[PDB]
Amino acid sequence: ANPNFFETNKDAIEHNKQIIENICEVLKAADTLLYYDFRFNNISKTDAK
Amino acid sequence: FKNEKDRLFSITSDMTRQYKQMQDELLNQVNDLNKTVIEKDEEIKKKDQQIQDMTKDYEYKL
Amino acid sequence: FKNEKDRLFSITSDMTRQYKQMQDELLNQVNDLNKTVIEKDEEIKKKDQQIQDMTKDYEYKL
Repeated sequence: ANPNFFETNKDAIEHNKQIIENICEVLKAADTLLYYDFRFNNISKTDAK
Repeated sequence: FKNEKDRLFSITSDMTRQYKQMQDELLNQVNDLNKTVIEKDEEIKKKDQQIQDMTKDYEYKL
Repeated sequence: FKNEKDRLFSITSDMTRQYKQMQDELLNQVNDLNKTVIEKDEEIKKKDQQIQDMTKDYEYKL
């Protein structure tokens, strides 16, 4: 539908991937935080996996 | 809406360029027919001239 | 969105019809030059026959 939509969409997607990677690192190193709530939020399938 | 905007904008720009180039393309048959018309009207005037000259000279002999 | 879409579709349709019309003039110029060639050949034959006939009458009178 939009062939070039991937080219320009660089900052938002890279920023979101950075956010998810930081989430992974925090959850890995989190030795105390074990209660979380993400209901009613916009969480992508790729982020879910 | 944004997706449809992108796709329709691309299609419109591409088809507009297509039309521009194609109309730039077609200029040959018109020019050839124009040259034919010009030379053949030259013939038309030449034959009118011959008609008038024949009339004049034949009338003078008359 | 609907206002922008109506304006966009109307403008694209107008441009499509306008370029189709320009192509129409481009083809009809060839058609009209062919028609001019046809009319000029008809006039060429008319004036050739006129030359022949007036020459015949003039020679008969001489």
